[PDB]
Amino acid sequence: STGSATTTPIDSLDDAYITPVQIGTPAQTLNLDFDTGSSDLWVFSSETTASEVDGQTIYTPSKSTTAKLLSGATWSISYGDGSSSSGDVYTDTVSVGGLTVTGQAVESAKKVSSSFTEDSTIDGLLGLAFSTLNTVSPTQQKTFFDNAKASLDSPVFTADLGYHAPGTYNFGFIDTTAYTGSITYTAVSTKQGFWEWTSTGYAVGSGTFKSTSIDGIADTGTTLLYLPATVVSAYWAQVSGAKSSSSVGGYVFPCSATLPSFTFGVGSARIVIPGDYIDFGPISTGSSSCFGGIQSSAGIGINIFGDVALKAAFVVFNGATTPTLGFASK
Repeated sequence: STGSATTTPIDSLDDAYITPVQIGTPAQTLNLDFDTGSSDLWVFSSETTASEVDGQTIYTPSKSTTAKLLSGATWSISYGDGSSSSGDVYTDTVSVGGLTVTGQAVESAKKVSSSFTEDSTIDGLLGLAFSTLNTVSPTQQKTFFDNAKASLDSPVFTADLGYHAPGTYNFGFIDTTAYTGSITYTAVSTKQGFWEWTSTGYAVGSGTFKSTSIDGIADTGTTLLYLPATVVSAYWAQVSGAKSSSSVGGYVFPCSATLPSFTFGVGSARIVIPGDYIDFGPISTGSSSCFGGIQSSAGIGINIFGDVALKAAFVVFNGATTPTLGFASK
């Protein structure tokens, strides 16, 4: 089997991407944030505290003939941005782009933090990291990908995120028309439960490539590119007037600037992030200070190849017995 679904930016900045997901019978379609950095499929629901729902579409398990309470199971998750959610668990039928999993754990939110309430466009998350990170207790549950894997034509999914435009998540096949040149594959460590890999270096603009190992995670659920302070300083040093602002929470730059590109290495291959992808706009409405899309990972504890980086590539998440990651230009 295979599946193919379009993923759409939630706003003009590409702050996140939503993908429609069918849950239950008859189908209830929710727009979920596909997150390769976590491993829970959770939704706003009829059980979510009413004051914490503000415009989201909810899953109502009592209206699904295939929903079953997973007795005794609870979940609770906290994300790198400080947001969180928790609740109980149903199993139900879940389909993405024509690919159907029966008995998928659908984690129903009883509580969500303010960041989730305040974002009307995201109805929940669909985790695509390794199932070892799944938070369901006392019996850990499998991700949608893990459940689908054996049935897929090939045990892979691909992320093709757009810049200010829709893109695609495919399951079970590699669309050879979706990228240019060749896909370069690179080793993955699953020891922390992430799609963790080592970039071979970077360049800023038309500058020379610096060969240096940068361990990090491919994370579709993180907006920005978080890299070591040395790397980030070298980037922003090429933008007149750019500075790290403790008050704003990162590097800012004059909105009048033209940003240089940023290149990262995948083996001997190179992925080029155009400068415009690094512009996240005014820090506040009407400001001439703009927020940068490359930020320091110092104090996160890990480097994160988030959407800023991934949307410059066609990315293969290869879930073979020994997982790997592939990157192509597009």
